[PDB]
Amino acid sequence: LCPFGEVFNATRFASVYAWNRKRISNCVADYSVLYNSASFSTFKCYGVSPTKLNDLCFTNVYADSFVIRGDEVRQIAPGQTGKIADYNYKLPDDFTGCVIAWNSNNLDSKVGGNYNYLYRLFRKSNLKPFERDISTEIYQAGSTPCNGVEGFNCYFPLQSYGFQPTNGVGYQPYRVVVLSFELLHAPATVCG
Amino acid sequence: STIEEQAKTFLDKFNHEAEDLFYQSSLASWNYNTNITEENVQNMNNAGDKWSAFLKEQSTLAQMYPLQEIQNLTVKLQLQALQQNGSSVLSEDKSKRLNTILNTMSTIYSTGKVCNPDNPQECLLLEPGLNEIMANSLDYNERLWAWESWRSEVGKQLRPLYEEYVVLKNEMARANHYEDYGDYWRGDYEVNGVDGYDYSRGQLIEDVEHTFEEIKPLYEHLHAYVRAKLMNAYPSYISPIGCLPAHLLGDMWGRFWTNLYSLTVPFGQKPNIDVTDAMVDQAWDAQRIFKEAEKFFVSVGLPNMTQGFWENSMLTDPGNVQKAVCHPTAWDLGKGDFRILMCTKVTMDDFLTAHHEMGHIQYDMAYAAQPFLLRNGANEGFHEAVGEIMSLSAATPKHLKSIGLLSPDFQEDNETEINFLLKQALTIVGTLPFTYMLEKWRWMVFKGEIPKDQWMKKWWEMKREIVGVVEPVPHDETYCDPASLFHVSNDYSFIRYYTRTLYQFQFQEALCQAAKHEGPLHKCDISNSTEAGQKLFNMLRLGKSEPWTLALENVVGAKNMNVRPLLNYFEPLFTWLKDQNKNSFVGWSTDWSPYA
Ligand SMILES: *[C@@H]1O[C@H](CO)[C@@H](O[C@@H]2O[C@H](CO)[C@@H](O)[C@H](O)[C@H]2NC(C)=O)[C@H](O)[C@H]1NC(C)=O
Ligand SMILES: *[C@@H]1O[C@H](CO)[C@@H](O[C@@H]2O[C@H](CO)[C@@H](O)[C@H](O)[C@H]2NC(C)=O)[C@H](O)[C@H]1NC(C)=O
Ligand SMILES: *[C@@H]1O[C@H](CO)[C@@H](O)[C@H](O)[C@H]1NC(C)=O
Ligand SMILES: *[C@@H]1O[C@H](CO)[C@@H](O)[C@H](O)[C@H]1NC(C)=O
Ligand SMILES: *[C@@H]1O[C@H](CO)[C@@H](O)[C@H](O)[C@H]1NC(C)=O
Ligand SMILES: *[C@@H]1O[C@H](CO)[C@@H](O)[C@H](O)[C@H]1NC(C)=O
Ligand SMILES: *[C@@H]1O[C@H](CO)[C@@H](O)[C@H](O)[C@H]1NC(C)=O
Repeated sequence: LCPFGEVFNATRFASVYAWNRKRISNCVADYSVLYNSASFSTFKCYGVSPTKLNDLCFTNVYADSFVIRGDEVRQIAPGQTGKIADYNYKLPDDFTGCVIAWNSNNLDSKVGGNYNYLYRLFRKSNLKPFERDISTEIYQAGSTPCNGVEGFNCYFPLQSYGFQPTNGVGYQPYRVVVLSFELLHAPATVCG
Repeated sequence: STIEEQAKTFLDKFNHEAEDLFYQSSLASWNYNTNITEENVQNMNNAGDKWSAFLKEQSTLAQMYPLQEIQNLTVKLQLQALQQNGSSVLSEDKSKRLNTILNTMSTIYSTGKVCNPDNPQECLLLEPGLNEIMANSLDYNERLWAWESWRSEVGKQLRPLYEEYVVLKNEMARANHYEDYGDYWRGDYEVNGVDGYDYSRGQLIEDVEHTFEEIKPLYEHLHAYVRAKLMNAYPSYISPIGCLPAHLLGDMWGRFWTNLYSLTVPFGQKPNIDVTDAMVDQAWDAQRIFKEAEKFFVSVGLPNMTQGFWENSMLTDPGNVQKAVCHPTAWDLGKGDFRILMCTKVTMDDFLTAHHEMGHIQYDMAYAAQPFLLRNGANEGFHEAVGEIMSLSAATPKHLKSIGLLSPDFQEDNETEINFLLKQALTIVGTLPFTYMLEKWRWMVFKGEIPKDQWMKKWWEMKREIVGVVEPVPHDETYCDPASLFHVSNDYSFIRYYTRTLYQFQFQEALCQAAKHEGPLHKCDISNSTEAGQKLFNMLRLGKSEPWTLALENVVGAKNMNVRPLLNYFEPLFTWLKDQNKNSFVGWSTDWSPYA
């Protein structure tokens, strides 16, 4: 076995501008216990069947984990564009993995606003898929140069999420993880 | 390297920044209206000041963007609303006259006084003291004193104050490149940039006046009939050849004539449509009152309420220490948070208000996909008239018999409908001349072609002409009784109530044709028709992103403010009133007859 509990049931979750990509390898994984949890809300699988992943499997079981607002969970899909999926976490086309999302109202929120999760709002060029871009460099909206001093065209990109406990279901912080499966030249696959 | 792409970057920054600050101000204001403490007034003012100061910084930054090269219309409307300077054009010595005067208006209006001069027994506030003396008593002498208990004890200290208000707010228009402050309120109806859909600011004066020539023949017979059934209680105190006294029209100002229904009932022998006794037999509570309103909306096609609304809003009067006011208002806190703030009761009015206040919520989530600057109604009249078209449908006998409140065997003859329609006529038709006359007086005093000594002689002479009210006592120019009303003292545009009626019946005929109802508009219903729900929801979801004249063409097909589908609602009442007024003196001239 491998500790899926330290990535699914973790107390602290990374933001989407700094999404952690931990490598899971050389382990047996029970994905059938994930099905009958009756707690997820946006369990969608791309490129694989729920039954086909059990008997036949792949190695290279990298997992991605980040925090997404509820109305913009739908951006995390291959071939789907938007704001988060274009500037923060771009999924490649023919993505052979599943997205696992669930509500985090009672723990990823606090009264007065949980301003601990950030996201990139302005970027000079669109992100090529499966890329993390941690940077503090500010945007250039027009033509005048910015020397770090905020102005009318500088527009510091890292804006903070606000997660109040009384927010609507579309604005609820949906705690989401992404599993990526691919079978490249790396040998020694491990199944479930 | 274009200004168009630079504005979209700034509006994307402003939309996320403002909705974080607007939710904090709305949450602080929500707690003030539920749990009143000494610190909660300061807590609401702390968040509201930094939100208002935030708009001061964003308005200055958006000023440097030129408006002559933005071909996109979605961001053009956002930049036009964000660049409204407002109070920033005035100097520091002049900006301090805004918050001092406006807070003085609210405190003066909050003083309830019905203590008799030279007889100081006791007196209560406005709600328990002032409303009972205009809606229940039938004595001419004390109601005339009660008329002078507020227009000579509260409005007398506004004459040097309100005139100071109308000489500096009028100066703001030249600094904001408007004509006058009355023209500033017409900027909500102003539409520019669309070919063939443009609405001039001066077109609103013409269109309101053009629609008033068909309101008048309905109002001629309504005023003629009500002057004959009011002189029965006052035989020798009013002459049935002239107009009506001001202190006999239901309220202190005569805005709503709902309290004249008991005095001027057409046929009181048969029982009225009243199910207040019916709900206490079936043990109705606050939860079941709003639950049937929710299932009414999902039957139309509108989405139902979220789970963060039933356990989050308040319904009854809570606790004993919470002395918060619970006037029925709709709350749009943003970020998916929607609340209703009212004290529920098992009555006719609170059940209809439950349908009425829910409609603003159903309008509020419709434009949730729109940006924050466009997260509003198409104008000031849309957000009020949308919340009232479901009030007309919920009061119908067909909808009342569908749930089971009304008796299963309730016949619908002539007199069972004239009693219902005249109750609707006193609250809808009766408020139209009062709304048009007061806003016409406010537009010219903001224009400035009314001198200081000619305020009252022109205000009273149009009430006698347009509304048709004889002054119960002569008043000189030192009185300031038109400013005593709630909306005029607190800087509220009152034209949104005149266009509320002309919008709430344009939508009613459009939705009834979508539901394919076979019959007149009074018996029509909206529920159990997803075709009518899809017609309404397409215009609700637009918000302010589209011009309001395009919102009419999405429902009624007429780009202008149509007045024809309102007389069709009152055709059963008007034809009976034309036969009832065969011998009565219908149509008043100028009348100084009773109080010369
Ligand atoms: C995360 O924690 C929850 C809560 O303990 C786990 O859910 C439990 O799963 C086991 C295994 O089927 C059940 O026997 C328990 O009854 C479940 N508890 C509840 C409260 O439902 C969940 O399995 C954990 N997930 C991970 C990946 O560790
Ligand atoms: C709107 O639709 C509802 C749903 O059918 C109607 O409720 C039905 O009413 C009849 C008699 O009034 C009952 O026999 C049914 O059992 C009810 N159905 C349900 C599901 O409760 C309602 O009457 C309709 N209203 C109108 C005005 O047509
Ligand atoms: C409600 O108000 C009372 C006093 O007005 C205060 O003691 C109490 O803590 C308040 N409760 C809440 C939930 O704000
Ligand atoms: C304006 O820009 C918005 C950006 O999303 C776009 O959706 C809209 O179609 C544009 N309108 C016009 C008239 O180009
Ligand atoms: C707002 O005030 C500034 C300060 O003078 C001015 O430059 C700007 O033109 C004003 N905006 C409008 C729309 O009048
Ligand atoms: C709203 O309607 C949908 C559609 O049937 C339903 O799934 C949901 O539970 C309803 N929500 C409430 C609060 O009634
Ligand atoms: C309505 O009044 C007319 C005029 O007398 C009468 O003929 C008709 O029967 C009445 N309708 C009902 C339903 O009583």
